Amino acid sequence: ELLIRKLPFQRLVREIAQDFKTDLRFQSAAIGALQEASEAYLVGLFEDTNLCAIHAKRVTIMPKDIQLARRIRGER
Amino acid sequence: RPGTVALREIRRYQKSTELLIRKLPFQRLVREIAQDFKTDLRFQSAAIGALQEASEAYLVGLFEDTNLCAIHAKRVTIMPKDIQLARRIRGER
Amino acid sequence: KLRNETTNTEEEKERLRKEIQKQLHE
Amino acid sequence: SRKESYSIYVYKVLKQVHPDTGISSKAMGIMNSFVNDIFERIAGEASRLAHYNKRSTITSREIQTAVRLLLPGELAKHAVSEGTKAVTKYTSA
Amino acid sequence: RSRKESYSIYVYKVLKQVHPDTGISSKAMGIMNSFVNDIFERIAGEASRLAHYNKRSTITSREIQTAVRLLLPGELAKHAVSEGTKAVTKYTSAK
Amino acid sequence: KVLRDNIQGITKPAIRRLARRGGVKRISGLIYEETRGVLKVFLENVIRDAVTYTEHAKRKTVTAMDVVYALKRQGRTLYGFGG
Amino acid sequence: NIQGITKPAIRRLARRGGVKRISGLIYEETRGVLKVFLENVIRDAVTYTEHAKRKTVTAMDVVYALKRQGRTLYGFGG
Amino acid sequence: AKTRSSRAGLQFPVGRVHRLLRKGNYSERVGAGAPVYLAAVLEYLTAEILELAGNAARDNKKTRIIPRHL
Amino acid sequence: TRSSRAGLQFPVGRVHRLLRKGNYSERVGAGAPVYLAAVLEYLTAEILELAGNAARDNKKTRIIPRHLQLAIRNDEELNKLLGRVTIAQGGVLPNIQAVLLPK
Amino acid sequence: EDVVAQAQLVEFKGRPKKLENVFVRPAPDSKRVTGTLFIHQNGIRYQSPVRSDHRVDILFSNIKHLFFQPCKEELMVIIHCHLKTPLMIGKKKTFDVQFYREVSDVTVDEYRYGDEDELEQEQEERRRKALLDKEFRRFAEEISEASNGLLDLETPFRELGFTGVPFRSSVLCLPTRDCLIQLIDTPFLVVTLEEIEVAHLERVQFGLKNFDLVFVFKDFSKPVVHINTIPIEMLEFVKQWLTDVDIPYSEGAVNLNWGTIMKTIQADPYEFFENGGWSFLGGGESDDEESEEE
Repeated sequence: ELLIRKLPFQRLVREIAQDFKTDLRFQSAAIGALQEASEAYLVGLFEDTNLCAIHAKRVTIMPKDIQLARRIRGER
Repeated sequence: RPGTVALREIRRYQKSTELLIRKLPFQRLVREIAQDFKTDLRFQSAAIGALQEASEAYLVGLFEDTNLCAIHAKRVTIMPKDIQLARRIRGER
Repeated sequence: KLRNETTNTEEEKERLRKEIQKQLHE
Repeated sequence: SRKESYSIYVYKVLKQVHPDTGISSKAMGIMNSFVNDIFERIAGEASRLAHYNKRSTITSREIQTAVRLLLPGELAKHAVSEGTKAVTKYTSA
Repeated sequence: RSRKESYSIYVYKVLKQVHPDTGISSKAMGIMNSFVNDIFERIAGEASRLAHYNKRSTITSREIQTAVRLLLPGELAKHAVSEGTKAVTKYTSAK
Repeated sequence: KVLRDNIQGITKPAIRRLARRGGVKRISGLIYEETRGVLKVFLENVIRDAVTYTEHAKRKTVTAMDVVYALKRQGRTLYGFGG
Repeated sequence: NIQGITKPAIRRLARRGGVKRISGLIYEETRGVLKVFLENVIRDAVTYTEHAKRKTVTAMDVVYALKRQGRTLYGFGG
Repeated sequence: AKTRSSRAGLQFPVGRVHRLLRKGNYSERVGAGAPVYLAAVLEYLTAEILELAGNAARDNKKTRIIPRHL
Repeated sequence: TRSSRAGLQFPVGRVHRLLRKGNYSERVGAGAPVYLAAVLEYLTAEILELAGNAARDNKKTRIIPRHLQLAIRNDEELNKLLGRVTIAQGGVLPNIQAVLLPK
Repeated sequence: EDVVAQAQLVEFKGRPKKLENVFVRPAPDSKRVTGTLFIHQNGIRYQSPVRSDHRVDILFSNIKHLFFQPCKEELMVIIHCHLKTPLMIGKKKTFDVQFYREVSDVTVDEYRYGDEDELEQEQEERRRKALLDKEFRRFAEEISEASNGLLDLETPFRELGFTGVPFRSSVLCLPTRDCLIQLIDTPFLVVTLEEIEVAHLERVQFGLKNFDLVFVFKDFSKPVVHINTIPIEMLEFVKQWLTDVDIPYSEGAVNLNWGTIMKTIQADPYEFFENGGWSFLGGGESDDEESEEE
């Protein structure tokens, strides 16, 4: 089951969409797919961050581990 | 001191573009590998050249990621665990 | 051999794997 | 509107494989997406091969070598065997 | 003999249009030809996918423009769309 | 009505739950903001494409297939919502 | 023929990659990684060649095999 | 055996795959055994997946396959 | 020619023929090849501009693959565009990490 | 408090069998020094040449498991003793005492250089590895013989090995006849298969690349052992291997709080088995058709 609350996520998506074209409508399944993709992406990113943090002989994940993960993935 | 010639070599090799593997060993390796899929195969010299360029570019990118991992762990020596971690994070292993 | 009869054979060995696991829990 | 999906075929295959098992609607949506995706991959790669070789027809050889490229070892072997068997028996019949 | 086509003369003309006192090696001309072919293939594949999504039999300038927008980054896409629109209007105004 | 600063709707316990599903045992306090920024940059990249598709179909509603194509373009193929 | 990738060559590749210090197992690790990469690429190339009904591996097969992996290469006729 | 699926001993639709290959803008011409081969491969792969999905649903004492088991 | 009518140097007929023979669509409109040729010409002009700058920076009057690699990897938008391509004889950018520098 | 006073090692009255140039882990002193390992009547003695006071005596009665790990893809050959009762070596209490010798040798004489010299060095390294493996294997067999059948010599099955994280590094875990081991890196892993009550596979869910493996012991006072970040490609192999060893397993999408669970089980072990015991680990026992499709 999805971990981010559905209505705050809807509001976030609408707020972000408000820049590219004013007053857009969204299907419900569109928001559901966006939430599934976002949570899958974040879980993979937390997996890589955990791997880096363990590599550093730690157990706490820190922002530099995220930065290293996004660098190695090739993310900008 | 140890590491001065290392930096001289780093500067020298990030400047040049010439292939760092000898041609005949790479050709022999390619033929050895290819012989396990089909006997009596021929290779254009440009195919071997392209393979060598791609392999060196791949290995240099991998060594850059490995160096990043090693520096992340607060070290200077790259280790096999660094390579394995980089290849896992890329999504290769 | 064709694959469907091997996956049936492999999965019947996997039913024995599950049966062993059930015997181990009991 | 008559929308097309592979749902009945997945039911047929499931009953062939697991007579006493059922599929949810969402799992059928996933299976339909998977089938469409694989069809798109294979047809695109077959077209790419046909254009690479200056051909204007997709024959079973292009599909076979596409399967060889896409699938891993055992999967490729079994799927090639299955496809050749089916094509042979369709030709014979 | 084998009369195979390339973009070398056009790349050379463009170079002399931007940089008059600068030449180009043959290996770089090969790389530029490969680059042009690659970008063509990307744009045409995106245009085809868009046409098939929208159930159309035709690749027009709208598909090309939106594929450019999808593919290139912001400023680059903006300048490219500007250039394309300029050229299309100049070609259409005359005949 | 305009939406203003709704990024804080990704609460701290939500990020903690996402980390626990990711296997993270101890989490630094700067992570939550880091993650929030990352997520923003992700969604802005996906939505800009979905909207590009929606606008090209001369439509005014963002459909699920637009999102599916936007994800597919990034190698983010999603099964379950069509395809 | 995998011994032909000598230790100095791996050192040179690491120096162009900016590596300052190198362990002793890095050489075997790199040989394994290179072998895996080359195995995949040559397998794809030979698939292309067999499909084209040839006995010689051309540069086009290598270029298409790299495009298949996502390692697009410029300057070889692509 | 009227349907082309029957003549090939398949469950997937040969005719629909043929129509999609033709009305899909892939190549000027299409063979006669390419749809058959592709349908065979697709059916084999779906059977391959459904076997393991059934195994996983049976390991969880469930009769219905859900996205979790896939 | 159709290149002259649009004030272009790239070919319109060749691009139309490649679009026609590439199995892209049943029919191809007449405004697509002009637009696409203009885009390709703009992108090659940008590439050649930066590569000529890079070659003059090295005091050379002829562009080699090294200057193409430097121009690509030095421009943020191009380097994001050509993020997966490797250039034969392009080399790498000079980059030494902060912690490896001597003391 | 947990250091059982051991009997005194009885020296062999003749010429003892010996293995020279060996390192010991844990080291009795901060300085790494090569020593000699001696076989005696009721145990083995490690003795440093630099100081007589850095002797390590290990009785055969106190060895639980004796492993030999050859130098094939590793740079070191090993003789590992896992102990029943922990020993004080220097300042450290340890259940594990490892004897090892690194073959890692620098060979290039940095006259000519060319492909013949490198191939000769690689051949000389292979000959040195094979000689050291033969020497250490023979000496480990001589330890097993000297024990009068109290100690079996175990060798790891490399082909059945899988990668995982029991501590802080990714390591190759190797099955043996009776144990799951990792001996290359410190801290060492030695899991006796007979002491396992149940195995739990955590984070087995669609879309994850890696799962975790948890071993619960028959002695509930012993802490559970985690092997984290196992590749999902090895899941079906690990399930098969656990079945072939008669270890029950369960799978779950979530990581459990074993530190709370084991305290509840320790508080009343009888009530735990009365209810159903380990059955609660099998996700949810709904025992009903989902019938999600309408």
